[PDB]
Amino acid sequence: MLLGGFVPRRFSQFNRDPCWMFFIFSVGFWLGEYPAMMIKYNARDLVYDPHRYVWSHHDDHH
Amino acid sequence: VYTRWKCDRLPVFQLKLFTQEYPMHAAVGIFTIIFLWKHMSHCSEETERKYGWWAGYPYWRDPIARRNETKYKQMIINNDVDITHPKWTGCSVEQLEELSRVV
Amino acid sequence: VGNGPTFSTGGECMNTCDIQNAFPMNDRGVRSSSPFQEPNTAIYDSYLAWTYFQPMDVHIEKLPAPEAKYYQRHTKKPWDVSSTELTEIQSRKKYFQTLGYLVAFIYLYFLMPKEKSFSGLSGPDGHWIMLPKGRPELF
Amino acid sequence: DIMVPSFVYNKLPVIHFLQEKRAEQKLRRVLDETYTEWTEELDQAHVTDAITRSLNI
Amino acid sequence: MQGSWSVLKKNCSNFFPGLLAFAQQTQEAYGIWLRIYNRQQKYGPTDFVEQSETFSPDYHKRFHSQDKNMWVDKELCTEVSQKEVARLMTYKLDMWRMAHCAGALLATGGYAIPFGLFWLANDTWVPSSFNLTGEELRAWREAQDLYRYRSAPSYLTDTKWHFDFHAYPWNETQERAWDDLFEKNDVRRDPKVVRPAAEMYDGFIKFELIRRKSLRHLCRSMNIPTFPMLARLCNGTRVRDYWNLAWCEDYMVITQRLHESMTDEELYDYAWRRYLAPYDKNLNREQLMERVEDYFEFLGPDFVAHGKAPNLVILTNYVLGYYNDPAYLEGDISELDKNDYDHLASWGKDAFLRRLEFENGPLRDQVEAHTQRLLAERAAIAK
Amino acid sequence: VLFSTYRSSRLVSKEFLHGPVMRFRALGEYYFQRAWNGTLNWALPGEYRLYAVMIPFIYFYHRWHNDHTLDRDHVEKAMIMRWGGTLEDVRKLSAKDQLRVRCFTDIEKLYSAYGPKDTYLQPPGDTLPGKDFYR
Amino acid sequence: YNMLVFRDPKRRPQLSEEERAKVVVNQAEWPEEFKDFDPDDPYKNSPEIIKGMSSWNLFLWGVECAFIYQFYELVFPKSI
Amino acid sequence: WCPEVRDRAELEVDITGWQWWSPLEERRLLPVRLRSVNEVREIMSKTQAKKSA
Ligand SMILES: CCCCCCCCCCCCCCCCCC(=O)OC[C@H](COP(=O)([O-])OCC(O)COP(=O)([O-])OC[C@@H](COC(=O)CCCCCCCCCCCCCCCCC)OC(=O)CCCCCCCCCCCCCCCCC)OC(=O)CCCCCCCCCCCCCCCCC
Ligand SMILES: CCCCCCCCCCCCCCCCCC(=O)OC[C@H](COP(=O)([O-])OCC(O)COP(=O)([O-])OC[C@@H](COC(=O)CCCCCCCCCCCCCCCCC)OC(=O)CCCCCCCCCCCCCCCCC)OC(=O)CCCCCCCCCCCCCCCCC
Ligand SMILES: CCCCCCCCCCCCCCCCCC(=O)OC[C@H](COP(=O)([O-])OCC(O)COP(=O)([O-])OC[C@@H](COC(=O)CCCCCCCCCCCCCCCCC)OC(=O)CCCCCCCCCCCCCCCCC)OC(=O)CCCCCCCCCCCCCCCCC
Ligand SMILES: CCCCCCCCCCCCCCCCCC(=O)OC[C@H](COP(=O)([O-])OCC(O)COP(=O)([O-])OC[C@@H](COC(=O)CCCCCCCCCCCCCCCCC)OC(=O)CCCCCCCCCCCCCCCCC)OC(=O)CCCCCCCCCCCCCCCCC
Ligand SMILES: CCCCCCCCCCCCCCCCCC(=O)OC[C@H](COP(=O)([O-])OCC(O)COP(=O)([O-])OC[C@@H](COC(=O)CCCCCCCCCCCCCCCCC)OC(=O)CCCCCCCCCCCCCCCCC)OC(=O)CCCCCCCCCCCCCCCCC
Ligand SMILES: CCCCCCCCCCCCCCCCCC(=O)OC[C@H](COP(=O)([O-])OCC[N+](C)(C)C)OC(=O)CCCCCCCCCCCCCCCCC
Ligand SMILES: CCCCCCCC/C=C/CCCCCCCC(=O)OC[C@H](COP(=O)(O)OCCN)OC(=O)CCCCCCC/C=C/CCCCCCCC
Ligand SMILES: CCCCCCCCCCCCO[C@@H]1O[C@H](CO)[C@@H](O[C@H]2O[C@H](CO)[C@@H](O)[C@H](O)[C@H]2O)[C@H](O)[C@H]1O
Repeated sequence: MLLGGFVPRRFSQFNRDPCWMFFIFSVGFWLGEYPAMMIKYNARDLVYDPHRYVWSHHDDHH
Repeated sequence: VYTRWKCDRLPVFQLKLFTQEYPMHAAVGIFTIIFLWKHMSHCSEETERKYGWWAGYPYWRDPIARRNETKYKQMIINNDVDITHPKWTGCSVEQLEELSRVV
Repeated sequence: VGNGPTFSTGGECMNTCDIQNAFPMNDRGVRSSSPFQEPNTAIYDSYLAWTYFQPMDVHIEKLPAPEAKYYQRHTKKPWDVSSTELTEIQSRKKYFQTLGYLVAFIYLYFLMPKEKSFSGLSGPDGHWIMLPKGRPELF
Repeated sequence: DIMVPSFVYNKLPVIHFLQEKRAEQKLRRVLDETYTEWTEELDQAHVTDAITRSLNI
Repeated sequence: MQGSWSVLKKNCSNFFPGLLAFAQQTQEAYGIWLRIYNRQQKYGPTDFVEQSETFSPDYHKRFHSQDKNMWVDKELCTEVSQKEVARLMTYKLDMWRMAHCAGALLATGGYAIPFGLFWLANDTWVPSSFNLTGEELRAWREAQDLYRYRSAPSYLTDTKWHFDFHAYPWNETQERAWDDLFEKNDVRRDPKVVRPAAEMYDGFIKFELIRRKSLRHLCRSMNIPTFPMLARLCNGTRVRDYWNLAWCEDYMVITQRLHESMTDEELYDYAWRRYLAPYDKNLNREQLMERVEDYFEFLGPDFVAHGKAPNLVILTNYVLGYYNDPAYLEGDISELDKNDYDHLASWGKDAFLRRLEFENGPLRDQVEAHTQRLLAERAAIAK
Repeated sequence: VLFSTYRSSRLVSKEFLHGPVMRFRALGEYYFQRAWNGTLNWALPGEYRLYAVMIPFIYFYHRWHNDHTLDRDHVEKAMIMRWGGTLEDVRKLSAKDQLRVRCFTDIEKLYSAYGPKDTYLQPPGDTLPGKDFYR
Repeated sequence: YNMLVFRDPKRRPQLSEEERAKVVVNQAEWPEEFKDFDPDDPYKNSPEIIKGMSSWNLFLWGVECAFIYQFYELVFPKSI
Repeated sequence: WCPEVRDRAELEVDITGWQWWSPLEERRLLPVRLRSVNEVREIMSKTQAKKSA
């Protein structure tokens, strides 16, 4: 119902309550997983599967 | 003082709730359950292949065939069924031997 | 003063509720959060207003203990279960239920394999049951 | 475990208030129906008069 | 009451003698009922004999009307005595329970035997004839009184809550009657004060409009079996018949002042059949007489004058109020010196709790003043 | 007579496991039994920290389940179909090759309907194997 | 104030202006946690749950966990 | 330790009386309060005059 509770004023206060500490940890995970995907999936050495035209989900569901 | 929800144990309260509080709802639910298990409790092999598998049917091993093979082996072994009987083959045993020698 | 809870409010403001008259009003004009008399009741304004009572150390003239005859009623019946006993029973039951649900959650979301895997490395592919046994005449 | 308990908890305050009012009403009745009864007793002057008459005065 | 092995042994030992006694009582009660029914059919009013139909104004469902479908035979003493009427009432209760059990047996064949074992282990639903000694009868009466205690408060609360939530009394006297009607048995209710509630509830709900759930509660409180309940016009008929017999007997006693000459045990039984005197209260003759006189006063002069009793719903509530014991309270007051949330002490207070304590504690006025002054200064600076 | 219908018929003592139960109730009551913890039909509490703690945990365990149990099936199907049509054929590859294939599958998942169609449509003249490679 | 959809509750004033003006403020009696109390930042002086553990440190911990989750298979791949 | 309230609430809920507001009973009982001494004098006076007549 969103009636009350501890509310940090800014980022630096997220460490003043264990629950918000876990929340900021989770937010860090969430936002930092995107740069990781950028680096991993736009890598120079990433190579498409040679057999990618052998089979695809598009033919299977069709 | 006595109250059903506070004094009676859970099974007793369940029976009371669905017999003297919501009996018609229980009756309708049982009716619908019977209907579902009478008309919506079957799935053909083709339907299983089309929609019954999360990623698709693995034809490269055909688990349905293995399942049916196990089923039929179990039935034959337990019930002592002679699969060479003419009714199963449509021909006499001697004709079966002749065919085996031919092929 | 301690950190214990008080009479539950449901997140409601008693100065505007439909049963506000049931909640005593103090000198400051703030209706209590409980049937009891509260001197330091306050109202907080989030998206919705809600009443709050802060426990404090206050001395109240304690009337001397009466005799057991004038307040004890020995009308207890075999079916009767007191609220304290009910709370004890429910606490124990919910503790055991919580442990069981925790085990179930762990098994389901971290150990239980999904049925009918494409590779066949995990989960069952299904099998038949209720097959006849020892009934040669059936065939 | 959840619903009936919550509604009982919601009921408690109103019932407490009403029962307090009922008790106040009954004590109010106790005091309302009390009256001081002043009794009247035969005046002794008539007794004295009858005594005089008996004397034949 | 819960089942027990001792009661099971008692009822198993007395099973066949109990059945034989029940059969004899059945013959006697059939004779009595034949007399009563012949008298009703011969001298009864046209509406009562013809079973006039009274339909509800909302859904037009037929039910017994207290005025038309109930008749007090003022001249029944000539043919039937008071003791015969009491015997018929007791046999009606026993026959109802036995009939339900026999119906279960016929329906389920030989699969009712374990349920019969559950039945004989408790005296709640066994006939009175199964008790061959005074102690057994006392235990049976205790079980019946326990069932009445279990069931009555629900009926009283249903009635009171529905009326109070959907209606209010018209005048002060009705208010007083309504409030005093549902007092606990530890206090004595004045029937003259309480009677107007009958007319008020007649304005709200007559016996012809009684709801099925309230009827179920009432039948539970009257030791009348409720399974299978079925339509409300079956147990309703049972209730009507029982209270019609009770009213006939009451008129007989009032006219002939039989209760004054009635002995102690018979008087106690007479009160008990009216649901006025529990056996566990160990009442003396004075208290029984007081309760019986209060019941007669509640019936009112019109009962003798014309055989018209007050509203049956309110009458049942009034009589069953004697089984509404005060709410139990056990434990010395010293127990109130303990604490309930000691297990939380180790957790302490978090930042929000500390803030709330600081703002709403003894320093609340200072904090409020400081905060308001700071906000006013900031607002002035902004402007 | 065999079993009681009343909850009052106790099966254990009042002090059985009192301490652990008190700890569990302390855990339950500290954040929930508060004036500002007003629920909406028992499902949506008023305490902010409850959301802040439970949303991440629910997402975490759901994602772990999905990644290690559900999407794994699609990944394995792709690996098997594109590299022999049999599990042994895939196992004939090295771990690094499997990693490459699975990451390509992740690429395809990320593209979905908003990306180049050459990942599954073979342009004319392409020298890579076709659908009838293993047939 | 607000942090996303979470709004900080505010206590309604209970004293009138006349009574309020007569109140004498003595911050010496206030706890050290709440001195120079500001409604717009009441937790500025609130102690840290763990000494030396900053919010940025936890954010970075989560980011590192995500990086591990995405990169562990690149360094220690496993066969089907 | 307030058994009457407990019993009434539990019975009301167990008989399908979920609602927690009773405006009519409150309206009947809201203005109830202990009388002042002068009111007691007046009411006793009315009772006494009634008894006399
Ligand atoms: C010893 C037990 C009693 C023996 C018999 C006693 C004497 C007879 C009794 C009365 C018989 C009624 C006959 C029919 C009347 C008319 C209705 C009708 O048309 O019926 C069709 C059909 C009967 O067929 P039929 O008409 O006799 O003729 C055969 C035809 O040739 C078939 O033609 P068809 O095309 O209709 O066939 C399709 C299919 C159609 O089959 C169905 O549709 C099956 C429907 C089942 C309905 C169940 C009703 C009760 C539901 C309770 C609430 C459950 C909520 C959901 C819970 C989910 C999670 C568990 O028919 C069947 O194969 C019938 C098989 C029935 C098996 C019943 C097994 C019940 C299991 C209950 C499990 C409960 C688990 C709770 C766990 C809780 C733990 C905390 O189905 C039923 O009648 C279903 C109801 C049967 C009730 C039996 C009596 C009560 C249950 C006793 C056993 C309890 C076991 C508990 C196990 C617990 C394990 C943990
Ligand atoms: C294992 C066994 C399985 C058993 C299965 C069978 C069913 C269950 C059996 C019985 C279960 C026990 C409980 C039953 C309910 C009890 C009700 C109750 O408490 O009544 C008290 C009540 C006593 O109170 P009362 O104050 O003396 O009188 C009531 C007041 O009048 C009340 O005053 P009021 O103000 O309320 O007045 C209104 C009252 C007035 O009514 C009455 O109360 C009078 C009595 C009922 C009269 C019913 C007959 C009406 C005329 C029918 C004309 C049909 C012509 C068709 C011609 C066709 C030509 C081709 O009610 C009505 O107006 C209702 C009328 C009926 C409407 C029926 C509508 C049906 C629609 C059908 C839809 C489509 C169906 C599917 C398609 C079919 C075609 C393809 O009892 C009765 O009045 C009679 C009760 C009769 C009970 C049922 C007996 C069952 C016998 C079963 C034999 C067959 C067994 C087969 C076994 C198979 C193998 C297992
Ligand atoms: C073999 C086949 C079996 C078929 C399957 C049966 C399945 C079981 C169902 C139940 C069967 C009945 C069980 C026995 C009951 C005992 C006899 C009796 O009626 O007691 C009086 C008593 C009457 O109650 P009431 O409320 O006072 O009656 C109001 C009337 O105004 C009362 O009128 P009143 O105020 O003017 O006063 C009259 C009173 C005045 O009398 C007295 O005061 C003297 C006492 C008389 C009654 C004594 C009863 C004694 C009961 C205990 C017996 C001993 C048990 C021993 C157990 C241990 C054994 C080791 O006398 C009466 O009580 C007479 C009542 C009317 C006669 C009812 C009997 C009709 C059926 C029999 C004839 C069948 C002929 C078949 C022809 C075939 C042609 C093809 O019966 C009851 O307590 C009612 C039964 C309670 C259970 C109900 C269960 C549901 C029933 C649904 C049936 C639906 C139709 C059937 C299909 C079902 C499919 C699902
Ligand atoms: C020789 C004798 C003389 C001759 C015979 C005479 C005639 C005798 C018969 C007539 C007797 C009538 C009077 C009976 C009174 C006693 C009734 C009674 O039971 O009282 C409760 C009685 C205790 O009574 P009490 O202590 O005296 O307290 C009485 C109070 O006044 C409390 O009173 P209350 O009012 O509060 O209690 C009432 C409560 C009564 O209920 C209960 O209390 C529940 C009793 C069961 C509780 C079970 C709890 C334990 C569960 C255990 C589960 C398994 C655990 C694991 C086992 C592992 C084994 C290896 O609630 C109800 O009344 C609900 C009624 C529900 C009616 C249901 C109607 C369904 C109709 C279907 C819909 C139809 C719609 C129309 C469709 C039409 C379509 C055309 O309960 C017990 O003693 C519990 C017994 C538990 C036995 C063990 C568990 C079950 C074992 C099953 C074995 C199965 C073997 C075969 C398996 C095959 C598999 C393939
Ligand atoms: C956490 C999980 C825990 C486990 C959970 C388990 C799973 C449960 C899931 C589902 C639960 C809800 C299901 C609800 C279904 C729908 C109910 C509904 O629509 O009710 C409407 C409606 C509601 O009832 P009501 O009369 O308004 O009041 C109900 C209150 O509970 C009345 O309360 P009250 O306070 O007003 O009165 C209290 C007292 C008042 O005292 C009395 O009234 C005196 C004593 C009366 C004794 C009984 C008299 C019966 C007279 C004849 C009845 C008609 C018979 C019809 C023909 C026979 C049909 C079979 O009555 C009693 O104490 C009754 C005692 C009954 C004990 C039996 C209860 C069932 C326990 C299980 C035994 C059977 C197990 C079979 C399966 C296993 C097989 C291996 O039902 C009726 O109208 C009753 C009709 C009864 C017909 C007979 C039963 C038909 C069903 C088939 C029976 C099969 C027998 C098999 C024998 C063994 C074969 C091997
Ligand atoms: C890809 C294809 C998609 C197709 C989708 C189609 C829609 C599917 C929707 C499913 C979900 C919604 C279901 C809603 C419920 C539907 C209910 C329904 O239609 O069920 C009917 C069905 C009809 O049953 P039936 O199909 O067995 O009918 C038998 C009729 N003969 C024998 C002629 C074939 O009901 C049941 O299945 C339950 C039957 C048992 C319970 C009732 C027993 C009592 C019957 C009383 C009358 C007869 C006996 C005499 C009286 C009593 C004597 C004791
Ligand atoms: C009814 C049985 C008749 C035949 C005699 C069988 C005796 C078997 C030997 C049993 C020895 C152990 C007994 C332990 C005490 C059991 C007490 C009991 O029944 O309590 C029930 C109690 C529940 O109590 P409440 O519902 O809360 O209410 C109770 C009060 N109304 O149930 C339990 O906790 C389960 C206890 C199970 C004990 C073992 C019962 C075994 C019964 C076997 C019967 C079959 C015949 C056995 C023959 C054996 C020959 C060597
Ligand atoms: C399986 C069925 C079981 C049924 C169980 C119940 C049976 C009950 C039988 C009761 C028999 C009563 O017997 C009957 O009583 C009535 C009323 O006095 C008599 O009725 C007689 O007097 C009345 C009243 O003046 C007249 O309205 C009526 O015309 C006349 O016949 C009948 O002449 C008599 O035959």
